[PDB]
Amino acid sequence: KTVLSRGYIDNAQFNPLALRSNVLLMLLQFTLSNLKINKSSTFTSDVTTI
Amino acid sequence: ANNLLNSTIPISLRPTILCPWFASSEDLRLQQVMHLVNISSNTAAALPL
Amino acid sequence: PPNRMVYPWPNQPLPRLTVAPTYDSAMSNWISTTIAFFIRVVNSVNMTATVNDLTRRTMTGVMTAMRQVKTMTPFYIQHMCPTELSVLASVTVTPPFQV
Amino acid sequence: SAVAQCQDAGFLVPRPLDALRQFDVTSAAAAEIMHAVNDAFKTAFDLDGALLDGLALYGDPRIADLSAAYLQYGGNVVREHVPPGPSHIHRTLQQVEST
Amino acid sequence: AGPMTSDPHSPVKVFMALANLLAQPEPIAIGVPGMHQTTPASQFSHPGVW
Amino acid sequence: VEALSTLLRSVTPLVLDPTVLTNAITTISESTTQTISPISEILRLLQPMG
Amino acid sequence: SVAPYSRPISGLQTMVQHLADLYAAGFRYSVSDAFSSGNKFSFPTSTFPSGSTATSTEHTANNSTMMEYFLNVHAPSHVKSASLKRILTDMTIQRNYV
Amino acid sequence: EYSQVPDIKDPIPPSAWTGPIGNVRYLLPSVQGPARHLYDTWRAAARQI
Amino acid sequence: PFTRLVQNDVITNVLVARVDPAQRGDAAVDIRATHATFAAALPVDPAAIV
Amino acid sequence: VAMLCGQTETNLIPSHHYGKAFAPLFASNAMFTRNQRAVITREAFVCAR
Repeated sequence: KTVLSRGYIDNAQFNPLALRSNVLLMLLQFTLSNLKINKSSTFTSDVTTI
Repeated sequence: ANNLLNSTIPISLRPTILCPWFASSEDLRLQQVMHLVNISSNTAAALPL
Repeated sequence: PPNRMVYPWPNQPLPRLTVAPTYDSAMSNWISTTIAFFIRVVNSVNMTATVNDLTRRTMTGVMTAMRQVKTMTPFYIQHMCPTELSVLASVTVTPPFQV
Repeated sequence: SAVAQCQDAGFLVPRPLDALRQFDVTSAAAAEIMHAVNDAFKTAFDLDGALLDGLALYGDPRIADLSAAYLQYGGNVVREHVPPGPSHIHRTLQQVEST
Repeated sequence: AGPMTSDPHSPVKVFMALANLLAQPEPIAIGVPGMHQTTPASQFSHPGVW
Repeated sequence: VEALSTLLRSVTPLVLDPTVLTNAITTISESTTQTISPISEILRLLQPMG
Repeated sequence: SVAPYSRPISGLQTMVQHLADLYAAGFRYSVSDAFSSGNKFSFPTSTFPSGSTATSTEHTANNSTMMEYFLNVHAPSHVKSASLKRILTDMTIQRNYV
Repeated sequence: EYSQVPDIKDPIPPSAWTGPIGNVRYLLPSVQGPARHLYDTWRAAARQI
Repeated sequence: PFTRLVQNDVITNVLVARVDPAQRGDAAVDIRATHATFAAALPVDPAAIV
Repeated sequence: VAMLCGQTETNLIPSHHYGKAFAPLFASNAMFTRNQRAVITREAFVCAR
């Protein structure tokens, strides 16, 4: 319900006619939320039987 | 600085540096144009500059 | 003729509301050409008695701004208004009177 | 890219999601989309000043494009274009959409 | 002070400034109709009026 | 004419809003004692008629 | 609302910040009339001080501004007499009003 | 004398202002009328100052 | 560019466009009708310059 | 002004909007009464002539 939905459809519904835009915007947020750097961390040997 | 304040760097290992501080002219050209779009084209824009 | 109505502008069926019909309408053409004409008017040499360079650019900026802004009115006239007139004429107590 | 994909064959962008329905293509929808993207970037990177604003000044992002020029009294024009450079996120987004 | 400004019309404005004072003894021709040698020099702000 | 006009206004989907137009124009003009006669008509145009 | 922040402002603007605060709060006067008997008190008001010529500048500026707008904009858009419009136009404060 | 307050026949609506700048609010461009004229005049003078 | 006394080269306008005129079909129109214009001027004093 | 400011709604479906707006218009009977009055006008005219 990112766009074209607020004052137009009920809370329980979704707008089937504006699906492509809303899907696209959702994926955009997905993309932005992952713009990070995979920093390293402490490695250790495993002294257990496993 | 028109070659004033000449300076240089030491010569030694610098392992893991990262200085993301630069961009192409097209980026600068684009930003400059964008900057010109977000102003009132009357004197109000020019005066601060 | 019976069951017919005349209209000052050209009219066409209602298309998809995409970009091309937004700006190709006859009314939009009338606006674009007109403002284009007055622009070369205000920039004519004769206006110098009142219009300095700063004013000349200022007036020019106003006109081009008026020309550039989007408006759906021309589209409504050319593709939607005739539909509304047609249906309304069928229910108003006084039928249309036209020449 | 986002505004184009919601349109039908706008500009020259790839359209992986074209199977999905999108009925409304009005300029109002485009403006809302552009605002959404503009807010998203401002939030993600914590920007402060105006960014990507003013493009909706005339209220139709569907044909937004940048260009600058100057004119001489002799009738000569320059008409410098300012196309964007290559981008990484845009290419990344295509892979996400395809996936 | 003429050259110090960026106005393209400044030279003509400078030239007409003197021409106004000499309209009596030394007349010259002004191209566009409706403009005279005694017109305020600051009005010459159009390439077509040189 | 009045009745027909009222019906049209009551039935059309068109919306008249002089907001974007005002914003665009105001980026150029300014209501000051200088540069007022050149723009007086524009101010009359943008004046809220109700 | 989406990108609030804080930025520096020049001293002039700081003066305005306080000046607006004072004006919004309204002037707080204290009366101590001697002719009456034991009745001093204080009460605020929005009335501008206007105690000497230092106030004439502000009022004269606003006076001129409103008059100019009335002549050039409001009156032509609102008056009825065509003759009045004809004469009301071609009129400006710098040569018609003091 | 000071018990009088002016009576405004068309007050500026609250929606005609921007967000606050700590104490003050700027006037929205879309607003016209005499207030707009007054705002521009003082603003222009402030710029010159 | 700084032009100098060349009448045909006097730069009358500096322009910028927010939209592609080709989409609007304005491809053949006067440039001034399609691009916004800058308009700003500063009245300097000769005496200080001298 | 009306020519230049032509905003439209966001979720505009012409079929839905028109049908919704036109439906009340056909609840009237004025269309028929008009016909009846015209008929009476004819008979009155002919007899009067």
